[PDB]
Amino acid sequence: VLTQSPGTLSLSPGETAIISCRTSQYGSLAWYQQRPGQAPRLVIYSGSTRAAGIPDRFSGSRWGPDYTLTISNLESGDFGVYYCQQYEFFGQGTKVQVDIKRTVAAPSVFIFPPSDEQLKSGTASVVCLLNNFYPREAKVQWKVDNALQSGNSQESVTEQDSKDSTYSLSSTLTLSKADYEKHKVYACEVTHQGLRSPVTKSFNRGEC
Amino acid sequence: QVQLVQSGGQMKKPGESMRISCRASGYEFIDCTLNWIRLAPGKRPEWMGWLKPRGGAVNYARPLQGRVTMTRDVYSDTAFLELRSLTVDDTAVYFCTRGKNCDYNWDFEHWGRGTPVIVSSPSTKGPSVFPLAPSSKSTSGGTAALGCLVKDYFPEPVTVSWNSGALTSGVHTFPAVLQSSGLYSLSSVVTVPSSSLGTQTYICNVNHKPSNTKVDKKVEPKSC
Amino acid sequence: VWKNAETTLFCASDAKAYKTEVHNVWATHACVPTDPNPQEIHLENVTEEFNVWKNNMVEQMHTDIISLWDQSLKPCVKLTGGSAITQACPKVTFEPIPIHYCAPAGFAILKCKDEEFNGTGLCKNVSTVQCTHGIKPVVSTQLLLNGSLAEKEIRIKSENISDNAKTIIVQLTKPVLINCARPSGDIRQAYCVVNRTQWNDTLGQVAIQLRKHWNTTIIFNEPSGGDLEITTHSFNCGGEFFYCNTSDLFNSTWNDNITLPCRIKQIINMWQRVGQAMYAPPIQGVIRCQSNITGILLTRDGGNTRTNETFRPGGGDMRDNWRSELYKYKVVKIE
Ligand SMILES: *[C@@H]1O[C@H](CO)[C@@H](O)[C@H](O)[C@H]1NC(C)=O
Ligand SMILES: *[C@@H]1O[C@H](CO)[C@@H](O)[C@H](O)[C@H]1NC(C)=O
Ligand SMILES: *[C@@H]1O[C@H](CO)[C@@H](O)[C@H](O)[C@H]1NC(C)=O
Ligand SMILES: *[C@@H]1O[C@H](CO)[C@@H](O)[C@H](O)[C@H]1NC(C)=O
Ligand SMILES: *[C@@H]1O[C@H](CO)[C@@H](O)[C@H](O)[C@H]1NC(C)=O
Ligand SMILES: *[C@@H]1O[C@H](CO)[C@@H](O)[C@H](O)[C@H]1NC(C)=O
Ligand SMILES: *[C@@H]1O[C@H](CO)[C@@H](O)[C@H](O)[C@H]1NC(C)=O
Ligand SMILES: *[C@@H]1O[C@H](CO)[C@@H](O)[C@H](O)[C@H]1NC(C)=O
Ligand SMILES: *[C@@H]1O[C@H](CO)[C@@H](O)[C@H](O)[C@H]1NC(C)=O
Ligand SMILES: *[C@@H]1O[C@H](CO)[C@@H](O)[C@H](O)[C@H]1NC(C)=O
Ligand SMILES: *[C@@H]1O[C@H](CO)[C@@H](O)[C@H](O)[C@H]1NC(C)=O
Ligand SMILES: *[C@@H]1O[C@H](CO)[C@@H](O)[C@H](O)[C@H]1NC(C)=O
Ligand code: NA
Ligand code: NA
Ligand code: NA
Repeated sequence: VLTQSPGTLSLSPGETAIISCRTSQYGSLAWYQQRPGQAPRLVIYSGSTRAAGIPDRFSGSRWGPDYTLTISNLESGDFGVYYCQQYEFFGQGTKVQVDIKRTVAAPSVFIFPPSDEQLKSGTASVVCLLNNFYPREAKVQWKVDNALQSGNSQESVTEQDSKDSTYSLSSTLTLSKADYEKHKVYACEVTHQGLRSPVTKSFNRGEC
Repeated sequence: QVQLVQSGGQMKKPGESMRISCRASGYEFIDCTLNWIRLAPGKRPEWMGWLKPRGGAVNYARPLQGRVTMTRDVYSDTAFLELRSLTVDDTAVYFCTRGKNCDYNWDFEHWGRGTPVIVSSPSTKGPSVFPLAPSSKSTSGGTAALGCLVKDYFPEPVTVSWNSGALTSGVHTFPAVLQSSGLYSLSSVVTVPSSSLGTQTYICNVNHKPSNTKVDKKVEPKSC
Repeated sequence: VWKNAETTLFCASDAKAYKTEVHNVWATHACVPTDPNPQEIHLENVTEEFNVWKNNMVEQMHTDIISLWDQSLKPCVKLTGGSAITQACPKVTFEPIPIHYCAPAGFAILKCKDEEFNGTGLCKNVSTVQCTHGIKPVVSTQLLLNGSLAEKEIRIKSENISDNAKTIIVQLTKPVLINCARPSGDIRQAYCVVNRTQWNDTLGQVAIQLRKHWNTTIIFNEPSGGDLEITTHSFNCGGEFFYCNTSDLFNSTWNDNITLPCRIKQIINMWQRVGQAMYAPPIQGVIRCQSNITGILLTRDGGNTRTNETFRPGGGDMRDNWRSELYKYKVVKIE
């Protein structure tokens, strides 16, 4: 019904956060802010109408089905989860989190096939590791026999490193042992600003 | 000054039912619609229903019809929410909200502090720990990656150190993730000199205290 | 030329001064005699904005009819918060009569003639009158009674049909007769009886209209909660307050007599305002009153678990009752 994006923004105070919502439905749309350990706060309603006590820095807009919340001169108070809302429906939320500006770092990519131990219990987990990259924006696609996957993968990211200010990320393709036996080529395609070209790490089943 | 005040947080167990309250101040109680919203980290906020204190009319979110009940004490300007047959998936912070003006319900300018409810299970389950082994080809020029897949445990959390604390530099332990199974999954990796693989033992130490479980998995390469 | 104006209206009715019935008594002193020959002039090439949901006439009718009830009904006890007033409990004669609402010197009332008017928007066909039609100030829940009918087909009205918190007002084109009485045994059990085929047919044609807004399987269902005044079809028959279970009216999916059980209650929640009142036990003898059902008040379920949409009989804010009857009208000052 209401699809919000991106999932996470990584910014510093002074920068601009652009959050979006896609809706096919008719209905006044509103934006809420939620700071850590506090009740959500109405920020925009009726698409672009600033709520009381809300600075000009906060600005809503609409282009066809796409609504946008723009926060201009970011301040520590502004960080948290933002949600769009239309009648009784909400977006998944966009997390805008404090980030430390650093030189671009390309991820080194590693893929790990299912351990034999596991396959002996009817489930196959393929794992892709993107290590020590920056900025956080990164894209990981799974391909099985070259076909795009959907739904059967989960991701997980570490916080910014206190030492090198890099992010690390894991993607895990969970398949039944059945499906795992049907296909030969497993691969994760990674894209990131620090990569001249998209990188692919792959392997053939039963063939290290 | 429209102010909504909610009851204190609660701890519950699967099967139990909960009742929270919400007292409205600074306006005509019967003249404005009321709402119950719950928020849980990582979950889409969920509207549970609205209550019109006038005659106590209601409208429950379809996925909740049967389980939820919303009432009110018109002499005490207090709204009540009851949710029964609690599962772990009912863990959230519950809020009551009102519109900015009575002519429109959905622009929630007013929220209570929110009542946090935690639903804890007596059930536990230790993780299966699978090696994520370096293979490919020395992994790279000189850097190798390896880890453990700590799968299907519950509830949270799990500890994972390497060689019992000896190895910390280069270690990344990822946020646990919930699966459709209802069980959690977690990965932990480390980078190391690809040359040392043949001579350096790597062990990961997984502790799931809820099931008092200790697993030490040696992750060795792929000597084909 | 004129501008949209807000002013006080006056009421007119054909009440009898010798009659002891409460609606008559009130209209005798709070209203003026009706003009037997109401004027209505059509206006050419004219167009006007109407919006019943922002129409001050509704608020005015509501306040009058709160006034009529407060001055007419005589509860033995009147509870509000703490400490309740006791009074004499004389039985009362109760049957609403038509009130008309009229514009005073300087103003006028515009009537929307557009066949397919929804309550909000531009009217192209607009005439001018000095008094609304005669409206029976019937207070009831779930079913609108003794009201006016849609001309050609059932009409659906809402302040915002997509807003699940906005009551949906349904207006019938053909009235369904409902007949309630307590035979002359438990002296509080009554029964209402509507023709099953006639009612089932009606519900199907409402389904047809509800699609258009939602092209799916339409479900009618019982109310999900609330005071008994809301969860039952509640209405006053000859001084006694009826509460009738409508389970058999609203329980069907779209893609012999019906016999509704009622209780007569001595203890009711006031609709005028927050409070409860207590009344004497039922007058003996045959208590009857049959009515035309001319409309229904509905609420759609929120959430998204399409396939289907579910509707339950609503009400409680009597302003919806007045709205179903005053939506064609609008007041204006004459500059
Ligand atoms: C009203 O205007 C229309 C054209 O818009 C015209 O056809 C009609 O004759 C007009 N009525 C008069 C003459 O007042
Ligand atoms: C009339 O009512 C419908 C709903 O029945 C609404 O969608 C529409 O906006 C209204 N038509 C107008 C504004 O002329
Ligand atoms: C106005 O409506 C009436 C019926 O309600 C109709 O007889 C007449 O032709 C209409 N006039 C216009 C403006 O079309
Ligand atoms: C019921 O309906 C008929 C029209 O079919 C009408 O003439 C009659 O007066 C109505 N009765 C009441 C009580 O309004
Ligand atoms: C219904 O809501 C819309 C906004 O979603 C508003 O523009 C419109 O005025 C409302 N309907 C009316 C005219 O009462
Ligand atoms: C009501 O009408 C529908 C068709 O319009 C029919 O399927 C159903 O049998 C009818 N119900 C009764 C009880 O007559
Ligand atoms: C509604 O949808 C049904 C099939 O889903 C179709 O038969 C019908 O034409 C639709 N009605 C309209 C006019 O949109
Ligand atoms: C109405 O009667 C039905 C049984 O037909 C019952 O399930 C429901 O609880 C009753 N509700 C009221 C308002 O009395
Ligand atoms: C509800 O409706 C179904 C048919 O639509 C019927 O089988 C059932 O008996 C009804 N339930 C009640 C409360 O009578
Ligand atoms: C209900 O009305 C229909 C005519 O519309 C008629 O055939 C039937 O006899 C009526 N049912 C009863 C039991 O009166
Ligand atoms: C509807 O009108 C009839 C005829 O006057 C009357 O007997 C009956 O009481 C009315 N219904 C209600 C609920 O007032
Ligand atoms: C709509 O959902 C109900 C359950 O709430 C189900 O029984 C019914 O079959 C559904 N309607 C259709 C036509 O899919
Ligand atoms: Na909205
Ligand atoms: Na009389
Ligand atoms: Na009295």
